Amino acid sequence: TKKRRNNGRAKKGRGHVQPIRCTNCARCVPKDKAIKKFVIRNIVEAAAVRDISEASVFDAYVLPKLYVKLHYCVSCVIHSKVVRNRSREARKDRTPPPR
Amino acid sequence: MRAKWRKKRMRRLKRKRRKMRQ
Amino acid sequence: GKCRGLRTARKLRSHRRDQKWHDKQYKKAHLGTALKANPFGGASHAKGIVLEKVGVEAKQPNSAIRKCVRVQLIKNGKKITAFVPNDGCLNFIEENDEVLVAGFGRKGHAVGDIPGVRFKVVKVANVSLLALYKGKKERPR
Amino acid sequence: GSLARAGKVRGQTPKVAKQEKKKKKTGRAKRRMQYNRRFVNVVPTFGKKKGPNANS
Amino acid sequence: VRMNVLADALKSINNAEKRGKRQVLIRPCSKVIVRFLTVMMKHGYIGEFEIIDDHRAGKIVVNLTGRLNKCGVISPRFDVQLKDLEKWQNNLLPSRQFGFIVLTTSAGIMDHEEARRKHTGGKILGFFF
Amino acid sequence: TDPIDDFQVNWNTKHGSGVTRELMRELNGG
RNA sequence: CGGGAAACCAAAGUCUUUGGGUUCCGGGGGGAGUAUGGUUGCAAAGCUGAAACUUAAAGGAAUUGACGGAAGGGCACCACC
RNA sequence: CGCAAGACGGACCAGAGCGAAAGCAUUUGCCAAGAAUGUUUUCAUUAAUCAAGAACGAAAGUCGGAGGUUCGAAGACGAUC
RNA sequence: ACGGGGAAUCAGGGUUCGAUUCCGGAGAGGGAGCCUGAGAAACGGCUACCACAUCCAAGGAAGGCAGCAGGCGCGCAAAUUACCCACUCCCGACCCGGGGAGGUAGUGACGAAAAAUAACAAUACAGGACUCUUUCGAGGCCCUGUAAUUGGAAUGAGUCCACUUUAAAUCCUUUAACGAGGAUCCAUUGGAGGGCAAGUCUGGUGCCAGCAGCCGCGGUAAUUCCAGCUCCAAUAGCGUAUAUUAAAGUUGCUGCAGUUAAAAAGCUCGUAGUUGGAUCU
Repeated sequence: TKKRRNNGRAKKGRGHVQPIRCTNCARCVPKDKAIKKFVIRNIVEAAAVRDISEASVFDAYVLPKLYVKLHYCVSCVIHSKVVRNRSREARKDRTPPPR
Repeated sequence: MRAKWRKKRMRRLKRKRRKMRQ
Repeated sequence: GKCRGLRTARKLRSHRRDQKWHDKQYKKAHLGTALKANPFGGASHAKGIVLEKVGVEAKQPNSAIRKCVRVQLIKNGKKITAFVPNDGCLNFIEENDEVLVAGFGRKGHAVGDIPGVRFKVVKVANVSLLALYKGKKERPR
Repeated sequence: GSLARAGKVRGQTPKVAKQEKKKKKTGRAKRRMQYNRRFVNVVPTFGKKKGPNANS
Repeated sequence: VRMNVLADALKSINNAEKRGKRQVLIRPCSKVIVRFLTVMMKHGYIGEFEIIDDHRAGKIVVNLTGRLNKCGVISPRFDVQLKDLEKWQNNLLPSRQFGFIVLTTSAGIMDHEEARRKHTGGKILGFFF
Repeated sequence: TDPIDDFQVNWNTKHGSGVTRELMRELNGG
């Protein structure tokens, strides 16, 4: 029985999608099927922000951020709890989490 | 048995059989 | 879909004739291989000589010992195991005598819990097993 | 696969003779008896649909 | 490709009647389509229709009285003899009280009752009830 | 012997088939 | 609308109210894509492709429960800390 | 700080596009092709599906010749079991 | 696989069968070659060879039942070594002779038709039937029947007579004489859990023996086995094994299906095939 209408991937109107490697296990997962997270995180953690700011040579330095694109296989994305299993009805909800 | 492995075993059987038959 | 044309009779006929060979009964009854493998050779009954008495164990869900006889047919010399139907009827059969054996009722298929047996004894020594069972006739001397 | 036991139960069953009874009618008379018992006799049926061989 | 324009016309009429519409646009038109529609309309099933004349192949707008249950084509157009007509009516018609098989005969396109009146067999075009 | 009670009790036993027949007799001409 | 066993499908609809045209193709489960013959290939193998025999089911969708070294939220000194 | 090799073409990259499918992503140039759209152009049934035949056809695999970074069947070790 | 006429269900469509009495063909153990004749490659004609096979005094001679009967053999599987040309026809030199063609027959359940095994009481009963006045009470008005107390009437199965029948005859038909009261002049075959009609009554057996087409029954309270009784299905007929048809819309032309149950070729060209737009009074 068909679990998903899109077969768990985002491929329409094409035959082949180039694979990528899961950031955790290095599994070969198609780019459309893979679960992608774009993490924009401060290089300095919030606990260390004040201590780094005081030791700054320049006043008003605004610390840089980290830009890392994360690719996940289904197994590692489920294990890491980035995605969870949902009900048959809530599976269809494509809206990203409001956070 | 997994169907792929059943096919592999059958193919090895056929390889031996064609080895013995000349 | 199927073809619907005034000149499609040959296509329909040939397709039906080719697809009939994918019918189990049709292939069995028209290939002729099941006929040569049939010990009776298309006959309803056959006469054989009792080689020995054998008891075959019933299939797993129920337990019993089925009183059969291994017979050799006279027409072709083939070896046959035939069920002796009623109780005590194995005592009416002696080794090395003629028996009339029929099918078991499923056209070459095993019947009931008896494994690999598709023949049954009808007459022994030219007197029916039912007459011997009911006492209407005695075994000839 | 021992054949020693064969007809054991038909051998050890007590032999009971058939009782002598009045002969039953045949042909049209048997059918007439059936018809009278099943459609002319209404007394046994009060509407509970009992079988002809109900011994309980 | 589009073969048997009569099949398309009858399928469009049937689909529009199922949807409960009052008018259906049929294209392309043809002489056989007009004759079939006329046979339908003489029996009160379909009502008036208008043939739009574009200079290549007409279109027909057919008013739809809600009286029609099914109109169908028979493909291929089997040649039907007057002795095989009853079998066709049993196969195709809901009852012997209503429903018509439209044949095309050398006496023209008409229903099976008229074809038996004129003592003509022909080729089966379709049916309507 | 209540035909309905027999059906409710042992419809799922060795006698379920015969008990069903006796139930159908009590209800209608079955 | 409609159809399906349902899951579901604007097609998998316009189907017992059954015919637009046409190709391929299935006939309970195994034996078995096996044996054999032919044919292609250097080879690996590819294509076409049985039968004897065996079996009362195999299977599809879904429903409740049970279970999960599956997730979420709670609880208990017959649990732990 | 450079130098040299092969491999690949991230982010942009999308339920986006193209191709008959397999498949296709760095710039630029050349070569031939293509769908759709527009058309008050031309031909005027030239069409649809297709036994036989034919072209293409992931990966792995085979035979030659280069190359051989990375990964890596086989294999060699090291590991809680 | 001799062909056809034709035969086995009726929804419509079909699927099977047709050795078999009518028509056509072929053959006479297998081949081959011939004579005669209008007509034969004839075999109840001939000549060879091949395979079998008969008598022999061992020199030789004679064979052809897939004609009627009968044997053996093969087998699951099939009849009497009978009577007759009276009928139907055929043949001849023929009104006259002949015909195992054909017709007629003591044990043919292939199959088909008709059709016995019984029809009518006082009686107690479980009853009921037109306003029943009473649960203690007219019930041959209408019907059913536990019946060790009844009664007459009817008749053919059978045995015999008369020779009707027929070519001498049997048979049906006909008439007579006997022929029915457990009318002993005695109906069987398969079933009783379901499918599927009809007992979780009794005894025995104790996963044994066996039953059971299928599901299942049997492991000491078996609705299923072995039996007794009772019950029901068809009935002089029932059961079983096979082939076959319908059921099978599970071969689908009518009329199936191909996402996940079995299934659309990896893809695209392409010849044959199939199908093909409007338009003429």
